[PDB]
Amino acid sequence: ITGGSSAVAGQWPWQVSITYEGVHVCGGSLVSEQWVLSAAHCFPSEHHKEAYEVKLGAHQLDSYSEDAKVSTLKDIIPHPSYLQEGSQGDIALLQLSRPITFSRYIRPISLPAANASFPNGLHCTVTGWGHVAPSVSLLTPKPLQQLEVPLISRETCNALYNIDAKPEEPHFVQEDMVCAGYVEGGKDACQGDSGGPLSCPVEGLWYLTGIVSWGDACGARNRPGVYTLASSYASWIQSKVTELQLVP
Ligand SMILES: [Cl-]
Ligand SMILES: [Cl-]
Repeated sequence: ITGGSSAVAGQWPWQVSITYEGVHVCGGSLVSEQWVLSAAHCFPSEHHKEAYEVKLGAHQLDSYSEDAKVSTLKDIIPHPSYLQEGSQGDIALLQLSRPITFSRYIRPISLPAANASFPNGLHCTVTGWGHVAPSVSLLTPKPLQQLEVPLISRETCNALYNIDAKPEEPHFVQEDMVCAGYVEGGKDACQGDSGGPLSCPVEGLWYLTGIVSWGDACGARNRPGVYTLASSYASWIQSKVTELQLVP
């Protein structure tokens, strides 16, 4: 996250770190005792499931915390519609090897209904442990970063992405996507933040409005972060979670 601030410990208790071979690659969101939502682009099919970990209840990644917990994965389920980079369906369900126990530091985020609408301009928050500036990693001990971002329609977002666009870097905000951020530079998600939550405040609660789909723009002008709408996958998520629910 560039142009944001350090969160306080436990402020975003659904935020997880996803590692591959011990290295943080993406964010994710805890949504139940055994499920994490992240982005499909974070999980190429050639990668081995057993090489991933999920770190929950963390604030400073490099600091020891008795409140943090680390898990492996039993399954990685990208949405079947996801094809190449940039395609619709950039969302994945990650099944933890064992269910975790909720705590004040480890809590699920509420999922929006299929028909839940979040209005243009709503001030949501994106969080993550990604770069704090282009090509510049968050320094040890790596406190979780947060940034307030107003929602931007996919239509406005597409027109912005077309300003000084390059054929070598194609972008299209799909029908299952929304944007959030600023027309001017300096405040957005960066490499390492993708897969993480866009958390929106509605009627006293917080909802997982979006999952960072394209978050590598890192504060470039006319490049607000692109997010997969969780509402577009409410039906699929409920189907998977219900069929695969564990014994209590
Ligand atoms: Cl569950
Ligand atoms: Cl459009």
